Amino acid sequence: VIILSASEDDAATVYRAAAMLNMTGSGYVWLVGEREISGNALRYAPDG
Amino acid sequence: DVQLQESGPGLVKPSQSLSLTCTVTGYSITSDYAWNWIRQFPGNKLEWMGYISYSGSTGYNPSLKSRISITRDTSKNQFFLQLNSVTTEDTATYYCARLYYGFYGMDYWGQGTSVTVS
Amino acid sequence: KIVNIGAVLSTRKHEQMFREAVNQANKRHGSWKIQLNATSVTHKPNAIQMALSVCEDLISSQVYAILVSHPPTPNDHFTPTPVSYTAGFYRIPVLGL
Amino acid sequence: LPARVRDGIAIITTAASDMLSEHSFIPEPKSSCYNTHEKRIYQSNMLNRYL
Amino acid sequence: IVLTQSPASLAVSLGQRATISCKASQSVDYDGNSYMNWYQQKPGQPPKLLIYAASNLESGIPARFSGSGSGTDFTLNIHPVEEEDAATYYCQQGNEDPPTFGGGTKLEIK
Ligand SMILES: *[C@@H]1O[C@H](CO)[C@@H](O)[C@H](O)[C@H]1NC(C)=O
Repeated sequence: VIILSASEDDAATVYRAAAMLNMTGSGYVWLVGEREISGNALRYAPDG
Repeated sequence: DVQLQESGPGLVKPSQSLSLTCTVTGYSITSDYAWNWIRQFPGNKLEWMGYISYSGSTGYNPSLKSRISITRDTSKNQFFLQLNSVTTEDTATYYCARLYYGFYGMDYWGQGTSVTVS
Repeated sequence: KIVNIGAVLSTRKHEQMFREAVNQANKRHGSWKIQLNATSVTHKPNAIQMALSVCEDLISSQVYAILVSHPPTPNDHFTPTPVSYTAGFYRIPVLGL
Repeated sequence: LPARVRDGIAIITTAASDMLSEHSFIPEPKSSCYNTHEKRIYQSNMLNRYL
Repeated sequence: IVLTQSPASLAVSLGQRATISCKASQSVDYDGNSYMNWYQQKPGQPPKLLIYAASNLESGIPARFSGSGSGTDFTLNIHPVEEEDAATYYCQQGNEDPPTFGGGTKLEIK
């Protein structure tokens, strides 16, 4: 479980890295903050 | 209820900056949502130029990296589109459509308006 | 003694809602001698512009509590900075909204 | 206090000379108080590098 | 890249299948979830998003327009076919700059 409420681009880059790699399966769950969920990091968002 | 209103010159001149204008009624431009500018062709071909986000992000085609801009004013809830370095071939239908910022929801498009160049 | 209370707002509709809110809260609480005059200041895009506006018409209005909202362009959040400056220079608190 | 201000101005002169050796250009100040420089921060940040 | 659609002059009756596929330039589908929306437009009104994520239907439409897709090939199907099925269909991707759009498929109910 990871957690960070920061700028959106860092969000987005983490999401891209977890997407290119195997960290969106059943087991890799985490929470997200307020504004990292609206924009590019919402396009790179996982399902869940 | 939120809706969009079009306005523009209607007949642009050669080597003249196209100045489009779109109004949002029922919500705010800075709070949420994003606004795209689309040039539909008569052959049912939507051609999107660029969009502005509520945080001040202008995402447009890389071919238009020096001859396009989107500005706005929050006191009157309005946003302008400036298209520079234009040519004769611009006859199309303008749409100031609205897509939720983050590629989420395509709810309110508008009506758009046809335009020719002469 | 009149208290002029200054509210930093972006559209006109916020100014009229602010001034009706003040009217309703004057009809709610005490109005015999504590009667507040709502004054509304628009957003200029410069912090020294804000300083100058809160100083040329508010600090001679004798403002007891400024009102501040988030900057239009979230690239640098320095709009409330000068106003907290000018409140705090005698240590008057700000109402961040 | 005169010693303090003398040391401060000497440090300022040393920093200015160090910048001039670093980049050899004079960062022009702002045109107006209402004209905030956003992309010119790097012009002054190098100054900070010697402060 | 100009996205390709198929077919373009089909003829679907009332009751049978109305499969309409389209191919993009690369794999639009990623991490299971598709990114190939389906828009149905009627000439005279602005277009509207009818199917989002290529596998989910928005709140307001009954379960008639279904479909799926992966990689390049994304397919939209209609079950059952009604009178309102005849419209203009555009499959569109919005992944990254430049998000090019699809062509145009004309469907007529017999
Ligand atoms: C993720 O797992 C799949 C299935 O085992 C495998 O093919 C793929 O290479 C893995 N990806 C990474 C980045 O390790």
